[PDB]
Amino acid sequence: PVPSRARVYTDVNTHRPSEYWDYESHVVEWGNQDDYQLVRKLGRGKYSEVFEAINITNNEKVVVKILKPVKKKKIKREIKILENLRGGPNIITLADIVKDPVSRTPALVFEHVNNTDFKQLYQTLTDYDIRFYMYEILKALDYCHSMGIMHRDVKPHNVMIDHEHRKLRLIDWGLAEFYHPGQEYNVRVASRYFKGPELLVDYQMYDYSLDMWSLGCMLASMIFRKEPFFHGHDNYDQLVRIAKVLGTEDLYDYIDKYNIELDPRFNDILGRHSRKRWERFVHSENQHLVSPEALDFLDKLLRYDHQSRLTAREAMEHPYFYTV
Amino acid sequence: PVPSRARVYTDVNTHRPSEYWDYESHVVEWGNQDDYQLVRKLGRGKYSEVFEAINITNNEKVVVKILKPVKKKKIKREIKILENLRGGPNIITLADIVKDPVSRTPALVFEHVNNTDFKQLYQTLTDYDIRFYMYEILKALDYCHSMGIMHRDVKPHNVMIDHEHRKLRLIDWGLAEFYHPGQEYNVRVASRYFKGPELLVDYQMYDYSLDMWSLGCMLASMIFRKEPFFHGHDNYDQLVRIAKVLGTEDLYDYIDKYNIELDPRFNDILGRHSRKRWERFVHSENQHLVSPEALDFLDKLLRYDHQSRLTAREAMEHPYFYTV
Ligand SMILES: O=P(O)(O)O[C@H]1[C@H](OP(=O)(O)O)[C@@H](OP(=O)(O)O)[C@H](OP(=O)(O)O)[C@@H](OP(=O)(O)O)[C@H]1OP(=O)(O)O
Ligand SMILES: Nc1ncnc2c1ncn2[C@@H]1O[C@H](COP(=O)(O)OP(=O)(O)O)[C@@H](O)[C@H]1O
Ligand SMILES: Nc1ncnc2c1ncn2[C@@H]1O[C@H](COP(=O)(O)OP(=O)(O)O)[C@@H](O)[C@H]1O
Ligand SMILES: COc1ccccc1-c1ccc(CN)cc1Cl
Ligand SMILES: [Cl-]
Ligand SMILES: [Mg+2]
Ligand SMILES: [Mg+2]
Repeated sequence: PVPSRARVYTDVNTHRPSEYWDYESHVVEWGNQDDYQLVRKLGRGKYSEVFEAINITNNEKVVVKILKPVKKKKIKREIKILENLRGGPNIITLADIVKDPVSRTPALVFEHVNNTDFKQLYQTLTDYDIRFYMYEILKALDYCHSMGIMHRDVKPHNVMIDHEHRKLRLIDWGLAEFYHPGQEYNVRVASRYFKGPELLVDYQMYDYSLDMWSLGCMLASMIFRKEPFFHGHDNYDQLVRIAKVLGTEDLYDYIDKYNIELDPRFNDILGRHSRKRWERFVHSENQHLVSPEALDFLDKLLRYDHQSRLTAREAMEHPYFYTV
Repeated sequence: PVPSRARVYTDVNTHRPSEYWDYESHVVEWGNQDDYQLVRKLGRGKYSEVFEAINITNNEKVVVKILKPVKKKKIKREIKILENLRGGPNIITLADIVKDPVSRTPALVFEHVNNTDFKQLYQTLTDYDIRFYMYEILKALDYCHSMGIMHRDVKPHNVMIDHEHRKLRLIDWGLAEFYHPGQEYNVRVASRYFKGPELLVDYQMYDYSLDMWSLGCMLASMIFRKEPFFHGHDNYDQLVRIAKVLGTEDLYDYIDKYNIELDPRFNDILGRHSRKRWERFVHSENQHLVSPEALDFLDKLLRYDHQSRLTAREAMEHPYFYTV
């Protein structure tokens, strides 16, 4: 397969010392969980149990993500990445790294966010709200991309929104990774609906643009009121669901441009599909959220070719955000 | 001790939401320092290392103040105040807040000022130049005072003057504080020469008028060519240097009025002093910078009683500024 490199922030990690990007050598200092009293369960997940808590030393509400001890390299990478991004625009703030004395279970302590419900926002968000919140996510992505980090799990559940205070935080940095140009990464990242074509065709030399695909999936689901936009039932089907909108002609041009090898499992399910016009997804239910600007912006995000996709910084200059 | 409050802008912070002055809760968004390339060192305070720099995204000269990580509350207060005052007349403009990815060191980014040398100005400034620059500082003071902020470190080193373009900027807002009427403040603020009598007698319920005393010290050093005007060798000796000029009779009256208690360490050193006439400091070396209006203005700034001092707004109305 043909090699590939990011169009932006290509060498930001190469021009930094080992200590910045080397998470496996970085020393983590685990505090005492006794400084925090647990209140209520909030969420759950891929090897985690989130709780609301109070820091008993200053009476502040915090969130305690109690990690299910899986690969130690993974915990170290999340801690290193959160530590490197701490302070960044719309990035969840890691406040402490603690261990419960008895259980010895690793736990991460974050700033508390009053998360408005996915279904509650999906019903109340105006055309202005979409542009505003999309822009806020772009601040977070351009920032972590400038810091040489690919989030690799962009989706609505990993975006905490407090609509009342108009606050947005990009959370769940457990799959995030340092970008090193020419590196081959595991393609078993991101949630199925948000997986870029590069992960589905098993093209390992992917970059920050992966997150731009995932962001495109989110925008399409909001403006068209169709969640998820690309509804795959499995990883193989996921590509088919992409091809049914972007067409099979550009999919082959993409695989050919990078000399990728398809899985014999695909020919029997892929088929032949025409490219669809973005306006065909417009209906009475969503037309108040749709605009020519929105369709042009989406079309520039949802591209098979990961190099042809708008960068977070280019995305910030798009006419769709002029009203913000 | 008797309570006291400012004569102007007394309740400006009380009539504003918590967001405005609660710097400890305010969320700071740290950008990427990679947008800036460092050129050279400029200054080196007790709290920071100041560097000239280039913004590599637009080829603009900026100043990057690399904060030595001391109390986090202090950094937050400085940021919040700079953010609140951003745009004000003759106030240094905070352009960015960034952190170097590797060092994770907090740094503040300001507009660049071509600072003319303290000793170079002291030798070239005419009677007119003094009146002009004195007025520009007053604009900055009246502004931050109207915004409920006390600079608390007014002195020539924290005033940047670009004489060529006649530009003045009040910098170094790291000791600045929100004024809340009736609050007791730490008296270990300002530089020794510029400390108002209230700090020396350990009177904690001080206001904006502290900034007017410091300004008076600056004026006296310029018009009389004697830097510093009140040359204390320590914080106790500092009150003695003032009393040798203002006299010990008014000193005691001031102490009695607010019921302040003197430190047994002043007994042996204070002594008895007559009030000196301001014309006693006129000599051949400085007589071209002195005038009756200059002496009247100074006399109205250099008063023991912090409530009897001109406010920045009253000072602008003074006959000393009619030629400007
Ligand atoms: O005598 P001090 O109370 O200490 O303070 C200063 C200082 O004195 P020192 O540095 O010798 O301690 C000046 O000295 P420099 O810093 O310039 O070297 C000195 O000036 P000269 O060296 O010119 O004598 C000046 O005295 P003056 O301005 O009256 O000549 C004097 O100031 P005070 O009289 O205000 O204390
Ligand atoms: N800072 C936070 N504020 C509020 N809720 C949070 C926060 N972090 C996590 N949660 C809740 O926990 C859930 C899982 O958190 P996340 O970090 O995504 O863990 P996982 O990796 O298990 O998904 C989120 O969907 C959210 O409901
Ligand atoms: N905007 C600026 N333009 C030019 N020089 C500056 C500027 N800001 C700071 N400096 C230089 O840096 C020095 C120290 O800056 P300052 O804000 O006073 O820091 P500190 O509180 O650590 O003393 C100043 O005395 C001045 O020489
Ligand atoms: C005693 O100083 C002053 C008195 C009156 C007016 C201006 C100044 C002044 C302010 C800042 C700088 C720059 N370091 C230089 C000077 Cl001369
Ligand atoms: Cl200077
Ligand atoms: Mg400064
Ligand atoms: Mg300074």
